[PDB]
Amino acid sequence: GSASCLELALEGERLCKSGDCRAGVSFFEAAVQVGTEDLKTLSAIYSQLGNAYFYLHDYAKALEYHHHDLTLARTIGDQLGEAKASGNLGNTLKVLGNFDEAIVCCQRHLDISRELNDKVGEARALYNLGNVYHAKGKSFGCPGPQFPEDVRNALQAAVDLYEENLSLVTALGDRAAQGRAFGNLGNTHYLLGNFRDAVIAHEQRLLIAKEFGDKAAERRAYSNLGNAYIFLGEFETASEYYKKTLLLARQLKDRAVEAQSCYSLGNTYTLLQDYEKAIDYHLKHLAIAQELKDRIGEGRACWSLGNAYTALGNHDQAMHFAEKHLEI
Amino acid sequence: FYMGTCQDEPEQLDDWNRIAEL
Repeated sequence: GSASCLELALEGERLCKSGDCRAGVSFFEAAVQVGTEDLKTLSAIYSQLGNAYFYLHDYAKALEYHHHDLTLARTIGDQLGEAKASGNLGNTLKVLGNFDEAIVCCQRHLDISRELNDKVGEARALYNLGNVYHAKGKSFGCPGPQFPEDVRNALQAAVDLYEENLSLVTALGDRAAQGRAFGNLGNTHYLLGNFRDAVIAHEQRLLIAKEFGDKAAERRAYSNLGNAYIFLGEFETASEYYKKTLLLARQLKDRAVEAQSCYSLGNTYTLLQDYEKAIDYHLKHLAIAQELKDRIGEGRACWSLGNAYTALGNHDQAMHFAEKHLEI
Repeated sequence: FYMGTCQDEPEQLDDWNRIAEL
């Protein structure tokens, strides 16, 4: 009973860890169906269900399970469990766009972790809280940098939280956590218009990504670095990083990222006046969007091509893609 | 110009040993 509930839960946890959350989830549900009198165990099952559903993009279900975990942690007086549940609720509320409540929940995680002198919990909570402010500021209007004071206020609060997180994970020797904070700090600086600061942080993220052999993180960092250099007016440097993202996108067989690399390269070459290089990268993007059935990107390819040919002289091909742009 | 999704850090879950540590 209590024993086989635990046995099912362990198997659920094994499966999620190995990348099979679909299968692990239903072992968690079976565990709940069998049930147990150990409320610490039951709480942890609910939390792992919330985590599994979050990773499966069922945020509504994730929220409900974290809420049960939180409440149960309170009934038994488990402060550590209460703090972790509050952190998980906050991360979920953030994805759902409940930024105000996300802040409260993540602050609770932080406050309890400090009350208990749990430094690992404290660092996580600072990262999470930074993420909420980051997402909040990022949610305004047009994406990218430039509008309402609250945008800047939220992003600046995220910078302060990431900097404090980074200070703490350095003292803990947590390299992976440093990479994560550097990454998010860099994008936070980017959105604030602090482009030189974005570059410094993304370079650190890059270094740590290479250290772990984390190819996805490496790709992100190059892409983010390219973006920052575009806004610095250093277009040659951007093409370099955009090219490095392109290499890894191909090596990792990630077609969508492969397509975007080509489009941003086409635009960097447009800003560098090399219109022939622009066309080449645009048609490789156009083809890839036709492959992935992405109609929105397919439209952008046509419009960009028309503009480049116009600065070259080719009036005939400029009209050809304009008629293809109207169709989509 | 359009640059795609900003490429933020994916969400991080370091807690798949909880039940096993209980």
